Amino acid sequence: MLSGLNHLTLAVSQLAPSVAFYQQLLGMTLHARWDSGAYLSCGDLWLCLSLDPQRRVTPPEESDYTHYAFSISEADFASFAARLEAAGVAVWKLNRSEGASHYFLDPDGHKLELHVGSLAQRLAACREQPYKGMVFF
Amino acid sequence: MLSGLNHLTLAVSQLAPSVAFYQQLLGMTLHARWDSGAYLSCGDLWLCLSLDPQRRVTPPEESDYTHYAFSISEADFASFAARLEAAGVAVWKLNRSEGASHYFLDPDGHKLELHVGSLAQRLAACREQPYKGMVFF
Ligand SMILES: CCNC(=O)CSc1nnc(C(C)C)o1
Ligand SMILES: [Mn+2]
Ligand SMILES: [Mn+2]
Repeated sequence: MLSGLNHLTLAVSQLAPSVAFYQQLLGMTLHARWDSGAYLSCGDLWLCLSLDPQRRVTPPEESDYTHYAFSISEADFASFAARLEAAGVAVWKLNRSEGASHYFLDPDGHKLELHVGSLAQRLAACREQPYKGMVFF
Repeated sequence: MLSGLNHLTLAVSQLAPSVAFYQQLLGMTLHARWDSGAYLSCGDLWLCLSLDPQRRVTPPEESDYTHYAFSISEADFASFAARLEAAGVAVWKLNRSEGASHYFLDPDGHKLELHVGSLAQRLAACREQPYKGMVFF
């Protein structure tokens, strides 16, 4: 039986700028780094950054919709998003199709998101404003 | 302040086989489905499958090391790996690290892993046998 996400591993092209992005800019906790990677946590999430010569800096129009959303409180959401904007962090999406979200890119173009709300809250919102053809189980 | 992973969204080329893989083969709970996606849970993980015509069925040699690991107990690991093997699910890597790991591909080539063990367990092993250049914080 699978019980959740054990870890998220992101391939990165340049380790130090990626560590700085996740630790300094996003505020995650850095636990260890080595010549080819780093381990961070964000709450319960174990994030691994893995130096990969295959990773390319990818513009958002070249990648699919696969993305990683991080939880933030309603009280903190807007000022965190505005700080990322003021820091020049690139974006990839503007239309809020899944609630209160801010869509931004990491240095390699990994698609990230700040989101306010749980799955239960999103299901409740969708009952009122459902996506086309939506069925609830 | 970011408090954890809010959700993981995977772009999928065909919704029905992806729902079958995550719900039926991998045992995740299907909460909702609409014409262009689905919401599932796996423990605390909120997973979204998003139908995306830009998703390519991608051979593992053509994607980088970015991957998504799910937690499973040691006791359940071998029978779950055998289930994936019976279903013909391809493996993209052999395990050479601490903690059991099974590295397998989803229908679109998303790189997945079953892993036994926490960040704390990994850090303890690393303290005893540090990787090249390893620093702790
Ligand atoms: C399947 C259950 N997992 C999730 O809903 C992850 S997002 C999530 N979980 N708690 C929260 C807070 C905003 C209350 O947000
Ligand atoms: Mn999202
Ligand atoms: Mn892994």
